Amino acid sequence: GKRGLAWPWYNSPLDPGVLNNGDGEVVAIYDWETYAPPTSTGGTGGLGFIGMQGTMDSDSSPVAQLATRQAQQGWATVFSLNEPDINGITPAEAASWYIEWVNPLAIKKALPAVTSSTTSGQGLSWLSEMISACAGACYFDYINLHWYGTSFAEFQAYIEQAHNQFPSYTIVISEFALTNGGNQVAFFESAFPFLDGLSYVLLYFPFVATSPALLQANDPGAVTTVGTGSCLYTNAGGPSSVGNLMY
Ligand SMILES: OC[C@H]1O[C@@H](O[C@@H]2[C@@H](O)[C@H](O[C@@H]3[C@@H](O)[C@H](O)O[C@H](CO)[C@H]3O)O[C@H](CO)[C@H]2O)[C@H](O)[C@@H](O)[C@@H]1O
Ligand SMILES: OC[C@H]1O[C@@H](O[C@@H]2[C@@H](O)[C@H](O)O[C@H](CO)[C@H]2O)[C@H](O)[C@@H](O)[C@@H]1O
Ligand SMILES: [Cl-]
Repeated sequence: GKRGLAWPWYNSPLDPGVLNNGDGEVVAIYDWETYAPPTSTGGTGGLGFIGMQGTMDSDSSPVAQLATRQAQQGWATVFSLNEPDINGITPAEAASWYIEWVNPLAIKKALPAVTSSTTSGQGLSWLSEMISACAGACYFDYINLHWYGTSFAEFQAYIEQAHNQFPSYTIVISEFALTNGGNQVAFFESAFPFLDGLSYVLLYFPFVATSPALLQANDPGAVTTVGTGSCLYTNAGGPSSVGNLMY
């Protein structure tokens, strides 16, 4: 029971309960925000919502309301900043903000989702720098990885590399897929049993729990970089070839 729906803001036309068949492989949903998932039903299809303060403060996710939203919605887990390593946030800045605003939530917490960049001061390098800046004063349960690349072998080596750099830590993968042009179905088919087998991986969320039509209209940048082959829904709102693996 490690799988989750990476559920975008534009997903009002779709029903998260489509990818929940009661077998209990799919357990979680997050929407990059602290507001409840926008859905066709207005519910989360029996999945546990994970609030996310994905920027330091926004109109959609006001950090002044993070603690009140958490208490009001009953989250068991919270995610923090989305890809600060490429969004202009220094490790020291992230550590200070995380201690002020995320530390106080007395639930399960993940450090910010970092990219798979190999550039010094991005990706896992940035993450190490933030753990240094934290100076033992950050409270967290999880490190949170994104990965986009061209093969299962590369993905497997990256997760192994993160584990070798952070051997004590538990990992959440809040976004992952191949870049455009690969065989997304074969990748996820290999990745799900690999991740299900790792004791130090708690949750994974394929990019992305939407349809090709919604991804094209609302996130043309993701279509450029990933394509529409990892969408868990068809335009008809049913499970795609990738969605079918989630069950
Ligand atoms: O109508 C659905 C929902 O819309 C919310 O406002 C949204 C923002 O949440 C959205 O924010 C995007 C992030 O979720 C994503 O990670 O990054 C992108 C790109 O930077 C953001 O745009 O932006 C849209 C587009 O303007 C807004 O309409 C409301 O806050 C919410 O109450 C409402 O249910
Ligand atoms: O994220 C690690 C653990 O955080 C816990 O809450 C912390 C409190 O126990 C501690 O006393 O204070 C800090 C600062 O507010 C809290 O973050 C959670 O209760 C645990 O579930 C979590 O594993
Ligand atoms: Cl990563």
